[PDB]
Amino acid sequence: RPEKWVKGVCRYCGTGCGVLVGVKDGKAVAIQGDPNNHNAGLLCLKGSLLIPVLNSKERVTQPLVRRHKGGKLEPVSWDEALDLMASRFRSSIDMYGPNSVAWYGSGQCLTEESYVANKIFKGGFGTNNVDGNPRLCMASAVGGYVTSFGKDEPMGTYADIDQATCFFIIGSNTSEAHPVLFRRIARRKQVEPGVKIIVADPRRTNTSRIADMHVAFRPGTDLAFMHSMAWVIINEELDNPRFWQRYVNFMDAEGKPSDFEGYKAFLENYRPEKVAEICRVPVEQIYGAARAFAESAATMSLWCMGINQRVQGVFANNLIHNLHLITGQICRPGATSFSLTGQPNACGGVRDGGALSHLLPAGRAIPNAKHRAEMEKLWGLPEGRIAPEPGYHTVALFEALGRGDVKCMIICETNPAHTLPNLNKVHKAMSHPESFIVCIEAFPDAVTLEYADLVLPPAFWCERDGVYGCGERRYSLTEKAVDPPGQCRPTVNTLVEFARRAGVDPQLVNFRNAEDVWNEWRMVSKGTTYDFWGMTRERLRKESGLIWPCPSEDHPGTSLRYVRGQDPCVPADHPDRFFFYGKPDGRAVIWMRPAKGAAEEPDAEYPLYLTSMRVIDHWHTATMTGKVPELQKANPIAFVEINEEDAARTGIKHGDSVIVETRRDAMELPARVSDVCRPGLIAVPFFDPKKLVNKLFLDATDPVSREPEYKICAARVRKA
Ligand SMILES: Nc1nc2c(c(=O)[nH]1)N[C@H]1C(S)=C(S)[C@@H](COP(=O)(O)OP(=O)(O)OC[C@H]3O[C@@H](n4cnc5c(=O)[nH]c(N)nc54)[C@H](O)[C@@H]3O)O[C@H]1N2
Ligand SMILES: Nc1nc2c(c(=O)[nH]1)N[C@H]1C(S)=C(S)[C@@H](COP(=O)(O)OP(=O)(O)OC[C@H]3O[C@@H](n4cnc5c(=O)[nH]c(N)nc54)[C@H](O)[C@@H]3O)O[C@H]1N2
Ligand code: SF4
Ligand SMILES: O=N[O-]
Ligand SMILES: [Mo]
Repeated sequence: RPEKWVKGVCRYCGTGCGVLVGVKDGKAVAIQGDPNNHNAGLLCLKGSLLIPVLNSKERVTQPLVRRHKGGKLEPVSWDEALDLMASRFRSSIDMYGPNSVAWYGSGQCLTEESYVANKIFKGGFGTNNVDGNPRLCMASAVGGYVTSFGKDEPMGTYADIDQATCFFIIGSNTSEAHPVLFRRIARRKQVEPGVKIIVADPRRTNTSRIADMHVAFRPGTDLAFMHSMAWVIINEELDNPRFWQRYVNFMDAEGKPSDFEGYKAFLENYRPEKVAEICRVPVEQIYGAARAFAESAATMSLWCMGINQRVQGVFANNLIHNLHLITGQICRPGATSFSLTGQPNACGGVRDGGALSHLLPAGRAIPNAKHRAEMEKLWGLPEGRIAPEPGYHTVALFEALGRGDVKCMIICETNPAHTLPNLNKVHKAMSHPESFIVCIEAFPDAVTLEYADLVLPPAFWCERDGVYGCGERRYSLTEKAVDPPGQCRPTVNTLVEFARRAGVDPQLVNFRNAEDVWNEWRMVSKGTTYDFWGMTRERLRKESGLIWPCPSEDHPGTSLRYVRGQDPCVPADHPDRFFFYGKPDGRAVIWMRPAKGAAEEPDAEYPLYLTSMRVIDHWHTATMTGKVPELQKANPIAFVEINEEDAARTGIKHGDSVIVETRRDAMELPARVSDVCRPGLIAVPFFDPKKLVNKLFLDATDPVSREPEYKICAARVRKA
């Protein structure tokens, strides 16, 4: 049937599988995996069933206004809408200044979209109030990498999976969250059965079903566990002194310079027999974890939300790196510290392009006077135009919306009224009578649209062109396969017309399409350690993604960052084979972080840990996966997971209707009793819009990354 195959990227997870979308007569009819991308032709079922979502008629295809708060959404023209948008933002600014205005974006936006909004607000309007949902996700992985290595992003690649002989998979349901990457790990263990897999997770998930050891520790005690692993490694003389002596520095519990002995002495508080009681695991689990890690030829750590969605999130990341730094399981094939990114483009679009409140493009920081000036030069701005202090991070943002400090917001390609924590607070805030909320949303069933005053019809996925950078440093292009339905426009063009109508200088948004913003972004990255100037449209069009740094058109891309002769940011004549160039002395850092717990720990009143999690069939709020009937049959509705032992003595049977209750709300859900949750933990999924679980969660944040702790709060269960 297809007359034509069009190269692109899977719309869903940060595995970043390349696709070929097959079209006939301007209509998509088939999809398959791109044989030349890292995924080597393969897709998971969500991926293979993207054509029904592309072809869905349940779309926002014309602009919409709500004339009054609580009113009905009515058709409006593009010009009226665009004029309503420009004048509201413009004059909010005229009245209250730049900071009364905000951008809430997404790691699902095209890099070019995020790049342009980041420039309108930070260079156009003079506010740093630009954030987005990677704050809710990767913020802790950004703090971990920066503090340990001085730069963001992994130093290795997905190819490293094919060469690890040990996998330490922690706070990660890879099976369900990163399905085609879970298959590469499983394929590795199968080509080489001597490969060891440690899954460190309070829940017993399908990821543990390929594991040699499933460590089901008490929620919040993984920092103690990983300090204990370090103790075992140094105790049994399994460290790499040649490496940590030449390439590592040590910072004690009070954050002061230290040394190996200082490290040894701090770790003495983390003896296996002590920590086993704390973690609630058998003591031999620490020794065997530690041993598999240090003793193996090449060890890869992989982690996701169980580590990051924590108030001790950045410290938890530093602890995985402490493990690689102490053993030298880094900077060589198969051995690496590898944070899993969840979204298709948290990495390229918003992390790398600094579309967060405290950051500037391509490794730059807003408090750094020199960076500001060097962005002002590159964007052709007045001096002092970029504000010196960071805008609102996401929790602070929506607190300000409620206070009325932020009066205008664009919410783009995210669903904050379903996915922000402590939703009774958030809903309150989003219903401020004097807020003007603009939503750019493809799907009319997004629960956020209920708060929207203006709704814009956006071109969806491969209805336009753009770049996604996935978790591997690979930036891949999606070309346009089909026309947008109705009056849907690409968000890049929408953002330029808005900017212009709002008096933004025409030089600032001098883009006719995404290719032009790409060429400008290529320049903003040139000479930095993200340098991807060689990644021209022409070769993104032909290659199946390039991996950065990629500094010239004859550069292949970079696999091993910080390795001499591999990474172009390491000078060929550098005295040393590694160079952790994000730190002033080229050494990476071990941090001796105090192990603590959740912001809301269980107690007599609320004796249970409660967690939230991914299920395989659904993507977040289900506005997309919910349109594929195949993906409903297994998981149509929300449920609560309960431990067998816990349920056996609370008198709860399987499929009993139970009430889950925290300090913030109470919710009725069908119970699902099994060994999946360790004794003392319950778990809810967050896809069902009729069961808004983030009503139950606290929104306490990590004080460095400002990532919320969606992963732990205290709860109790009673039969309904
Ligand atoms: N099917 C599907 N896949 C997706 C997504 C989706 O919506 N659907 N979304 C994507 C995105 S944006 C993301 S962020 C990723 C997330 O992917 P994952 O992080 O792998 O998915 P979660 O179930 O949130 O994983 C959290 C895991 O952490 C565990 N956990 C709970 N408490 C603790 C703790 O104290 N310590 C540790 N170590 N672990 C703990 C939970 O048991 C759970 O298995 O998935 C991506 N892929
Ligand atoms: N309790 C709990 N809450 C969580 C998490 C958790 O683990 N537990 N995870 C957090 C994490 S890690 C993440 S990443 C967030 C994700 O949370 P969200 O980003 O809020 O969830 P999505 O469903 O990805 O939202 C994407 C929205 O974009 C719309 N959309 C799709 N295509 C287009 C397009 O082309 N243009 C536009 N303009 N819009 C489009 C979709 O219909 C959808 O409403 O949720 C967070 N919330
Ligand atoms: S693993 Fe992720 S990127 Fe790959 S096909 Fe499945 S949902 Fe898409
Ligand atoms: O798949 N979100 O629960
Ligand atoms: Mo995420």
